[PDB]
Formats: sequence, C-alpha cells, structure tokens
Amino acid sequence: LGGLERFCSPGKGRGLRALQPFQVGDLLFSCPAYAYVLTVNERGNHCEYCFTRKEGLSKCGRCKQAFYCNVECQKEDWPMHKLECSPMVVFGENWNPSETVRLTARILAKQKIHPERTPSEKLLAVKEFESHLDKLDNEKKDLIQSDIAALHHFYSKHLGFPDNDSLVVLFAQVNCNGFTIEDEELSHLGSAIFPDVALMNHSCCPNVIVTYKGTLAEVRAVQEIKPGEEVFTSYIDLLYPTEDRNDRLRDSYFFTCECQECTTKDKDKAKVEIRKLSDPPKAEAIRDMVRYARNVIEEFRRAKHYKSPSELLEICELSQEKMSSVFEDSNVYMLHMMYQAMGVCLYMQDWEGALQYGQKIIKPYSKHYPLYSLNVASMWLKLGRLYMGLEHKAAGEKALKKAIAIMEVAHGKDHPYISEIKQEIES
Ligand SMILES: C[S@@+](CC[C@H](N)C(=O)[O-])C[C@H]1O[C@@H](n2cnc3c(N)ncnc32)[C@H](O)[C@@H]1O
Ligand SMILES: [Zn+2]
Ligand SMILES: [Zn+2]
Ligand SMILES: [Zn+2]
Repeated sequence: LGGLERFCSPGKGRGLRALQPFQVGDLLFSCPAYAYVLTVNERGNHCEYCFTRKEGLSKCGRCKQAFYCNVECQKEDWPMHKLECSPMVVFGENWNPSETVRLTARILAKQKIHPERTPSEKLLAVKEFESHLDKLDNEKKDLIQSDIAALHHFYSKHLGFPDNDSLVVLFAQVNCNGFTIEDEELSHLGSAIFPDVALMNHSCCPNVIVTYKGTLAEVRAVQEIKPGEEVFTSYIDLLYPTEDRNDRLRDSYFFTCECQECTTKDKDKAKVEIRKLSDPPKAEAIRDMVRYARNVIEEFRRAKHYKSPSELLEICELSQEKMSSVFEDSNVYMLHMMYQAMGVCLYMQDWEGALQYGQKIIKPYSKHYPLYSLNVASMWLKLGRLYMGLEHKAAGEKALKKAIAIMEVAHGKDHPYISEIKQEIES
C-alpha cells in the first residue's frame, strides 16, 4: 500500500492515513478476499468462486447446491467448497449454519492452507483484528456460543477446531471486522474478510467508498484526501439521524462517532422533516412518532421471515399513513418504509408499483446521502432498469446515466458494472 501507512489514531485504535494526495475517484488500494462465502439465497445466480452473475451456471454434481462459471471456477473453489459439499448431502434439510459460521469455517480453512501472511494482510493481519472481547454482554456471548456449536456440528469432518476461547475471539473478530459484499443494486451477495480494508476507521462523512469487483475489494476517494489525513469509510447506512447511526455504532462496533456530521447534527432536522400544517405538531408528539417509527422499523425487520408479500406491503402502507399525520414524505422514517415497500414490489415482480415507490424515494435520497453514495447510485439504477422494462426509454436512459456518473467515481470508469449498464442503454 505505497502511499498510505498504518498509525495509532487517538481514541480510535489503529487506522490508515495518507502520505500523498488522492483526488476524487482515485484508487487508493485494492485487497483480494482473504476468505469469502456466497450467500445461500444467491446460489445458482452467481458463481460461488468469482461471484460473476450468469444464467445457466454449472452445478456441483455431488451436492447440487453450488454453481460455477465453468470447470476452472469449480476446481478453484474446491478447497473451500469441500467444507460444505458432503455435509449438505449428509444433513439435507437440516444443514443450516449461519453465514457468520460459514465464513468463519473458511477463515479456519485458509489459516490451515496458508499460515503465512497473505497479500491481503500487508498492513493488518487477521490474527491482529480487534475483537472487543471484554465488551460482549451475555446476549452476544450466547450468540457466539450458538455459532461455535453450529461450527462444530456442521464442519467436524473437514476442519480442525481451535479451543473454545480461541473461537470466541475469532467470531468476535469476524463481528468487528467482517464485510458484506453487495451487487450493483446493493443486493446482498455474501460475506468476506478483507484484512487491509478492515484497518480503516469509520466516519459519517467518509472520504472513501469500498466497492467490489467480483471478490476483490477496491477503495476509492469520494473526497479530496491530503497527506496526514486519516482515511475513513462509513460502516453504516448514512441515511439516518445522528442518534440512530450512533446506536448502531455502539451496538455493533462499541464506539461513538465524533465526526463533523455527528458533532454538528447539521443534517438531522431535514432527515426528520415535520409537516408544516399551520398548527405545528408539538415536541412530545414529534418525540412519540420518532419512537414509533424506530419500533416499526425493528418490527418489520423480523416480520419478513413469516409474512406473505401482500402482508408486508400492507404494513408498509399502514405505517406510512400513520406517520404521514406528522412526517413529510422526505422524512427518513417515511423513506425507510417506502424503500421496504419497493423491495416487496420487486420480489412480487410488480414493476409499476416498484417504480412509483422509487420515484418518491430518489429526490430525498439525493438530499440526505453524501455526494457520492452507493445508496443513491443503486436507486438510480433500479429506477432506470424499471423504466427500461416498461419501455420508457428516455426516462430510463436518464436514470441509468445518473447511476453511471456516481459509479464512475466510486467503482472506477472501467468497472464491469458500468460497461453492463452502458450496454443496457445501447439496447
Ligand atoms: C474494522 S475495525 C477498524 C480498525 C481498528 N481501529 C483497529 O485498530 O484494528 C472497527 C473498530 O475500530 C474502532 N473505530 C473505528 N472507527 C472509530 C471511530 N471513528 N472512533 C472511535 N473508534 C473507532 C472501533 O473500536 C471499531 O470497533
Ligand atoms: Zn466463476
Ligand atoms: Zn458440492
Ligand atoms: Zn459520525
């Protein structure tokens, strides 16, 4: 990592700082996955090995639950895939390790195959990851123990297990340092370890964005970075108010952020936009609605697992209409529910409903999110793809170009996603 260095960032543990200028769109560095796993729901849609999306992926003939571009990808994936190939046959319907277990199994396999420092650990090694072991409550430890039991239960034929203490440290490290890989529409693809990328601290006004080229992580400047400046990503969805962001940061990462966004709260008021109405909603009425909104968000998070698509849409409508007594359409809590509703429409292949939702989401998104934001870019892309399918060519092309302009900065001009999107314009 030539023009960067590891340092002690006061109050933030270890960090990464620049030793040379980076301009907007510059590639700071890339980092090959140390370990990674394609999410179960994407099997048969993306190659397990390289994450390429393709119809007609070649199926593993033993387990019938792993798919590849070709024999090369299948062969290359085998050292990792063998941890699950036979167990999936043996266990059948009962094979259900969490994705965290699946990834941690591959970390252990990699440590056996390649004990020495890898090219993904030039500045920070997996073994050096922060765990926050001393901060875990009974709830978190109970979860880690359940994962350790699943790891032993499902992987015992192919993996050597370290002792319980070591596995607790490892799973905690995975929690603190683990990445999720998303596609160009920000759909969940899988989980990965990128040790050098894990070195970067958080800010709610980040100067870099991490994107993915298959299983390769790339890090590009979204603000000008000068020598001596610390390099920050955002660990979280930047849509939400300062309190909401920090509750998540404390809960998952055990810190409170003190960036300019969290210090000033300059953007909080517009995020929680209140209807004028001439006779304004009172302070405690506004307090109560924010509390209810944050509760329905959680209520919905778990509601997905049971309820039907029509049922989920119903509760989006109901909460939307309840909040609209006080909240503007641009209100972040209203945006959240609208965004969930859009996802339900897309699954239902109700393209027109999806589109009507996207159109009400996009302008507020552009306001609340930073200048270059993958959340904004992916919304433009979904919009453009929806317009194109409805044969709204002009509107489609416009929205796709909006996506490209952001993506050229975050993903690089030469990124395969940009070529693909340009081909959707030429077709
Ligand atoms: C992915 S690690 C980042 C590298 C880490 N600081 C280290 O020394 O290994 C995530 C952890 O870094 C720390 N951290 C990251 N950003 C921070 C910030 N802005 N303020 C305080 N601590 C931060 C927290 O302890 C968090 O759990
Ligand atoms: Zn492949
Ligand atoms: Zn198999
Ligand atoms: Zn912040």
